[PDB]
Amino acid sequence: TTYADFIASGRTGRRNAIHD
Amino acid sequence: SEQESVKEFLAKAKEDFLKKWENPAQNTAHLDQFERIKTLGTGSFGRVMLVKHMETGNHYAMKILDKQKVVKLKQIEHTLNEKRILQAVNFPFLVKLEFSFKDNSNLYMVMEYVPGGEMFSHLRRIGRFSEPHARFYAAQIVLTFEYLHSLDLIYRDLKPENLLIDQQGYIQVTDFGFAKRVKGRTWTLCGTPEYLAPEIILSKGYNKAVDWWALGVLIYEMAAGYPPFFADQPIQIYEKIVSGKVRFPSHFSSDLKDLLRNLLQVDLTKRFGNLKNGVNDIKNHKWFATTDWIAIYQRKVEAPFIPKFKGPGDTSNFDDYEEEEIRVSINEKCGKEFSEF
Ligand SMILES: CC1(C)CCCN(c2ccc(O)c(C(=O)c3ccc(C(=O)N[C@@H]4CCCNC[C@H]4NC(=O)c4ccncc4)cc3)c2)C1
Repeated sequence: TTYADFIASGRTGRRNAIHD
Repeated sequence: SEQESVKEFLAKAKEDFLKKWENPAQNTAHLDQFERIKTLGTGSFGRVMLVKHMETGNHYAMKILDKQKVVKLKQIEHTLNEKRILQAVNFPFLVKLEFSFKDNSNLYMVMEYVPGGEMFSHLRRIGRFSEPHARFYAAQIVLTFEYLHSLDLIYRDLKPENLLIDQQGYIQVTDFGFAKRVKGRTWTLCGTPEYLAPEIILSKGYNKAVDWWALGVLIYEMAAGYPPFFADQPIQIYEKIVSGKVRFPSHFSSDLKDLLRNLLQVDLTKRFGNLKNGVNDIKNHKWFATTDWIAIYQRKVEAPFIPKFKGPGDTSNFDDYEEEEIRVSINEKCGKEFSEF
């Protein structure tokens, strides 16, 4: 399921912003 | 005449903001007036801590930024935007700045302590919000953006990590590091990958409409429990966004889906928020039909979630972070650069 894939991803923690 | 007294409220708010924007407050406290207790969060250049103002006994959150670190990463102009904008704004859903100052080493901003923790923390724990719950938060953000954009401000970092839940269950938007006062277009490649509008990824140069795209991302994320575009590496995420194929959970109502299809619209001539009727396209939308915009602004709607708060200065809605003794150098660093702070 999409939820299971999200939970197994490395993107469930706090997300930092980017800069060039 | 409904959207006539919004016009008038906002005209007076512009007048208030301009006075403070043109003549910003500086040096209204000192570090030694505050006892530091606990780190409530971090970022590249510093942290935000629970503090107690000792002359009043009031608690606040104090952002601390290391001047040399800000310069190393080429963020001088953004940190000056952050503080300048924040001292000038005043909306019920924007964290209030009480004091700001600097010393030899750091920049400091002392805001209202918002004890409920980040929406992020709660969103990940419950899994996902129901539509009425997400609607409640979403409307606060609709109004905040209406407020900011009328002052020519773009916020540019909408996400659960930045929405603090206060003692009545309402939102306080924090972290204005990427906020900017612009008329016309701007070009900085900044933001959080999952939330970036397609035009940012493509170096088009963009406007306040990227905030409306980000609203679409948030609503989805609150209602699904995950965002519409994720993958393990940012580049994979950009590929998904630029294509703009969104799939919705089978449980999203058809109204919600239609709202999102309009917010996550790669075509700027079709995207809600960006058209002839601007924000009313969102407010009069069917998914918001149960929403009483004035009652939201006034905080009279009962929140569907009030956080447990066991005393002032309690931090159990926030995570633990490694602490670090502040050190203030004997020599001034980066003085000319941050003179306006
Ligand atoms: C993306 C970059 C690496 C490069 C480009 C610009 N960047 C940037 C810009 C402006 C900045 O002020 C900073 C920071 O260094 C910084 C330093 C500290 C924080 C910080 O701890 N903020 C917390 C935690 C992150 C999630 N947002 C919520 C925020 N918490 C609160 O603001 C809060 C306020 C009141 N009560 C409770 C909490 C956030 C940002 C970083 C960083």
